[PDB]
Amino acid sequence: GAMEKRPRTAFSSEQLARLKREFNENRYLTERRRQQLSSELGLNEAQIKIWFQNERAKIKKSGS
Repeated sequence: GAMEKRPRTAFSSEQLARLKREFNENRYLTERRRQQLSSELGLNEAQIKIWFQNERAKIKKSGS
């Protein structure tokens, strides 16, 4: 069943582990950079763009 009562990312702990280390250093990406992560964890550009779009939108504090 494709229905769920909580938001949930269709990704692995092995695969979010290296994604966390690029999100912590820059909050965005460029076309030239998308293709590096896409070759190094085997995802499409659509999936990477969206992942970096919505990780911003969960984290509303960054100023102290």
